Amino acid sequence: IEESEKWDQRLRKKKQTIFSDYHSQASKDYNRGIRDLKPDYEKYDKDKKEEKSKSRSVALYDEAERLDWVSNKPDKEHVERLVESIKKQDQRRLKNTK
RNA sequence: GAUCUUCGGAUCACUUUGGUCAAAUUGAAACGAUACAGAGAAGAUUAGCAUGGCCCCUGCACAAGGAUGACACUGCGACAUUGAGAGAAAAC
Ligand SMILES: [K+]
Ligand SMILES: [Mg+2]
Ligand SMILES: [Mg+2]
Repeated sequence: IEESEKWDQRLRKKKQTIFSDYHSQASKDYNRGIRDLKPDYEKYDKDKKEEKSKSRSVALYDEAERLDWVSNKPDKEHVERLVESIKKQDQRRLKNTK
């Protein structure tokens, strides 16, 4: 059944994936791009577990009056994958248009 | 110096310099000519009025003229891709 349920997910989206307006196109493009995302590397879990042991005050997930979220400077790999993803999307657009 | 005053002094008047810049090749403009093309509307000849502004010229002009003054008048991708097949690859 599990294989059929996987096919049920396929057919449900296949009839749901088959231009109307910009408002709906926004969400469709966004989650289509999300489908190509590969999250959850070794950075996030270490960040969650390490400074929480010495969390004297405020939480790492607290954002009511946090200040360090202004100065989040990412690493090389993340911005590299960003440029590569945007380049791939541009390639897809230019191969689709003509 | 003039006036008094009494030979102590008092009156009267009191600070310039119009500077596109020191006697003209090298800090007031704008070009002649020769050589090239060489006069708007989808055949041909040709009326014009406009639109745009780091383009102006003549004019006292918010008239009007200067070739309808001249130049300009186009053109592209917030396209989602799936619709499918095939050989591969890694995968139903
Ligand atoms: K004419
Ligand atoms: Mg005129
Ligand atoms: Mg004109």
